Amino acid sequence: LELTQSRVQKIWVPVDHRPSLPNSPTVIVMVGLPARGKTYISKKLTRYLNWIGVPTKVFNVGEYRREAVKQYSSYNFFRPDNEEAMKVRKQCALAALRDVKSYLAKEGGQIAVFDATNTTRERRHMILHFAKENDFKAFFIESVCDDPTVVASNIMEVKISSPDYKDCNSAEAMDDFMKRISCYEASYQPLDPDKCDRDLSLIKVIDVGRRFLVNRVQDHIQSRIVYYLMNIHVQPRTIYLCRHGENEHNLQGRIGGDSGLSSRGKKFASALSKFVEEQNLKDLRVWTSQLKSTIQTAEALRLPYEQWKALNEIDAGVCEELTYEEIRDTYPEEYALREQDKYYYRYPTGESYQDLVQRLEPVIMELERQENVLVICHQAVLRCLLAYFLDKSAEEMPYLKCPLHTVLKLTPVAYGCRVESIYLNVESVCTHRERSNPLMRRNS
Amino acid sequence: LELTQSRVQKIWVPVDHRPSLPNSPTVIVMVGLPARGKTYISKKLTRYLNWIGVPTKVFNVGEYRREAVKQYSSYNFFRPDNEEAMKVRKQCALAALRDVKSYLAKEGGQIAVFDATNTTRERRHMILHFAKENDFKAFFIESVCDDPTVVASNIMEVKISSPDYKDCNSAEAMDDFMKRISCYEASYQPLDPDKCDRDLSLIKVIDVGRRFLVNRVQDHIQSRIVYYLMNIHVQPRTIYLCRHGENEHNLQGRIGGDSGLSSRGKKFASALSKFVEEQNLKDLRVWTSQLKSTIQTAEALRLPYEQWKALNEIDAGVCEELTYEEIRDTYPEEYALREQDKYYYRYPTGESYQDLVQRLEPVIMELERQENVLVICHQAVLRCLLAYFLDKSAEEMPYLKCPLHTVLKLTPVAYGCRVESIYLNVESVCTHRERSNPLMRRNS
Ligand SMILES: Nc1ncnc2c1ncn2[C@@H]1O[C@H](COP(=O)(O)OP(=O)(O)O)[C@@H](O)[C@H]1O
Ligand SMILES: Nc1ncnc2c1ncn2[C@@H]1O[C@H](COP(=O)(O)OP(=O)(O)O)[C@@H](O)[C@H]1O
Ligand SMILES: *SC[C@H](NC(=O)CC[C@H](N)C(=O)O)C(=O)NCC(=O)O
Ligand SMILES: *SC[C@H](NC(=O)CC[C@H](N)C(=O)O)C(=O)NCC(=O)O
Ligand SMILES: O=P(O)(O)OC[C@H]1O[C@](O)(CO)[C@@H](O)[C@@H]1O
Ligand SMILES: O=P(O)(O)OC[C@H]1O[C@](O)(CO)[C@@H](O)[C@@H]1O
Repeated sequence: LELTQSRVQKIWVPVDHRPSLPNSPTVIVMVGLPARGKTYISKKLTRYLNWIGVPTKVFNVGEYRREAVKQYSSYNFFRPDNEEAMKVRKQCALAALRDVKSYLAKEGGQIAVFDATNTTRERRHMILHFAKENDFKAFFIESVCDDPTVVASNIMEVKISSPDYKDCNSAEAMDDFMKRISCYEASYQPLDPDKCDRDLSLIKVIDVGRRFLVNRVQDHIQSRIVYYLMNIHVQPRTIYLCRHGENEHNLQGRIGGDSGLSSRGKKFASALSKFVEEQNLKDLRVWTSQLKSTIQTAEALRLPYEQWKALNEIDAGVCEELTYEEIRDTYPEEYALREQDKYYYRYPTGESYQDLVQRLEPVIMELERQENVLVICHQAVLRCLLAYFLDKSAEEMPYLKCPLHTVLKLTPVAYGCRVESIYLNVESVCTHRERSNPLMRRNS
Repeated sequence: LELTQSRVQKIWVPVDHRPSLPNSPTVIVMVGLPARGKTYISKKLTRYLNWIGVPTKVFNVGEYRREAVKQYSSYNFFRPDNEEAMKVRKQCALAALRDVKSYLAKEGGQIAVFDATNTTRERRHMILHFAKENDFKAFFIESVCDDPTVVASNIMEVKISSPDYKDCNSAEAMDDFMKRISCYEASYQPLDPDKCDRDLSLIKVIDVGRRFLVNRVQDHIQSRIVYYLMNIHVQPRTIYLCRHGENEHNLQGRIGGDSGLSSRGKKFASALSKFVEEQNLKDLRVWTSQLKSTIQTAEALRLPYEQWKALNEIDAGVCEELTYEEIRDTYPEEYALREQDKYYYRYPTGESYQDLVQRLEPVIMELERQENVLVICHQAVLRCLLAYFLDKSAEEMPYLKCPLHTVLKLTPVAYGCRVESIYLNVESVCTHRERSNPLMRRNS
């Protein structure tokens, strides 16, 4: 009824004249033998939830273990008859759960990913008890895969080169790790939604996503997690990101708008076409925004492309078509507010980087399902997408560097994405702007 | 490179100077005993896919059967020893599949929902053969539920009042239908993803959504279907929709903008508050847009609410803040184009109803997961949402009637939504505008 508009995020809020006074968090429990992609799922899911704004953190019991033990000697550390190490392993689990408690009850976290094997009913029972007693929801993710080819390949890809094997050649690293896995085999009790685990909320991922069993999804975040797990795959592939060729507003320093390519932006577009041909890709999808400059760039390729409105550049609202010099002059306060809080700032009647993230989510979801893809887009859009793939925070996203006429080439390696930059050697202007009391204290 | 902007949808396209020259469709196969919600899933999924723009149609073999037989006498028609009727039933299935073929190969349909029991391997095999031979993808949805309470309740809710029982009282309708179900029991072969159905793409829905088994999702549309099935529920509930109280742009005939409530819009807001209290709901969620007028309306309720940017009113781009009389005067061609194709039309630098649908999809998905919800929104937004619940086409959506100060109350009944209108007796202006050669032929 009486409301004021917040100056940064442009949100209407009730005017509070007295500010002097005055949906449980969730633990995701990983389950499975070693080298089943538990840690891979932990990190990727966490990169997703963070980028869409649900604060999430991975608690990797193995890293608590390395912290406490220092150098790994061999699989003998994991024998079920190793009384002292079984004890230390338990201690690492319980220290991880203490931090889980602190994260969720004290540091404003919403999702805690408890990444360990959790292969016995007894250990899962204790985790349930800890969640109940603290009022957290529990959701279980079990990865099941007995294909020896996938296990072998997982070991080569992430295990022989982990810190546990700093000292090792490949063949013996592999040999140690195989025996380490067989340590857990005799006591492993897979999740059983028919009998014993009927009242648990869970997903079983089977044969790398070929099949899934889902029991009792409870809420908003749980059903998204399941949809996300069902749409990612481990096939190797490549993602290319770039901006439209230089346009005429770029030549004028003007933001937003819908102008066409300059003669350089056009020369870039032919360079992009030769570059793509030289990559020699089997099938390649091409995506653009609905703005003219990205579409003119894609036409030079002579490949089919799809236009997405969700890839249009951030909307500057009343500042569209203006230069930054015009904005500082006409809207000095809006100018200063954007520089102090560039992620959360919304242009009047336009958008923030925060809004851009929400709108790009379906683009990200579909990119997960594709193989080879080239995305021709815009400066602020490209920073968002890059923040997702490279795991950058919200505070750094609006400052990521993404110059004109340069392709960022992303390849899946280990637990994330390697980025490689290829500048296509066509000049263009620079659109990157770096991050930028006296009277308001006494002795005025 | 050389492109033109389409006048209605504002899409850049290559200029074609010679227009004189020049991802398989999918059959969804329903599977299950009678009264397992197959038809319910068929219709609801189809209402969803159509509203998000994937042309879909239900082929209900039972309706082919009623067409061909005329009056139903009893469950004896469904006996496996009824040689002549087994023949006619088969004929209805094959006539349905012919129409499926015509819909998908000839009428531009993309998804065909084949709604029948399909309870034997032999019948499913023939459907596979028909899909293969025509190059369609096949995806199976099996509903499994042996809770006698749910079956009984499903029969009371949709079967005793179906056309098959026009002639009948409740007890005997129920009795006939129970025996009809037991006709199919002996030969029923549930989908078996372990052995026989390992290479099929399928979802098994178990105990009304308590549990799911998912085998080999293949593509974009299949993974959305699964996510949609996992998020709807049959618990009874109520959805309320209305607009912000009247605002000052409403008093001026002006479109878009961010103005506050008039004194009437405020009187409506207290009326809404008393109305909500009189409904006596257990928990009620309240959603608004981020525009001031909806938020001022929600404050009068003194209940917690959530603001969604996706509920903001359609964006009129360069025409924001203008009256319709100013738009006709300054942009006569844009005015005329919008009147001739109101769904697909996009305001320059703004949106169409088509864009509004894409942006509201997450709102619809989340409404599916809720129980009691009140959505305070805007004229064009409210028509979109109402088109989804009431199954209206794209061509009618922009003309649906949704006056100020009136709540639309939606309740789940049978296979859809009943709508009830409650006007809260506060005057307001009217914002509804109805749908509106000579020189371009010779004898000029
Ligand atoms: N669902 C899955 N099943 C089996 N392997 C997977 C799965 N998802 C990812 N991977 C592979 O798992 C490997 C990483 O294993 P890691 O996450 O370190 O396993 P863990 O934590 O279970 O010991 C990567 O090679 C990745 O490709
Ligand atoms: N997954 C499900 N399992 C069981 N019943 C359901 C399911 N989904 C909806 N229903 C109920 O099914 C009833 C409608 O049955 P109907 O679709 O006519 O069944 P069928 O087509 O299998 O004969 C409705 O009462 C609805 O609430
Ligand atoms: S199902 C709960 C568990 N009980 C059993 O394992 C009995 C055998 C299985 N239930 C079965 O065959 O059905 C349980 O709590 N086990 C404790 C453990 O640590 O193994
Ligand atoms: S699995 C393919 C089917 N063969 C069988 O049913 C053999 C028995 C089961 N496979 C089993 O117990 O594993 C099949 O095609 N059956 C044809 C039918 O119409 O029943
Ligand atoms: O967030 P920033 O750095 O202002 O960059 C986004 C701007 O960059 C541009 O893409 C090019 O200058 C403008 O169209 C857009 O407003
Ligand atoms: O699609 P239509 O009928 O022009 O209605 C949408 C318009 O209605 C209003 O909500 C109220 O007039 C405007 O804010 C908006 O532009």
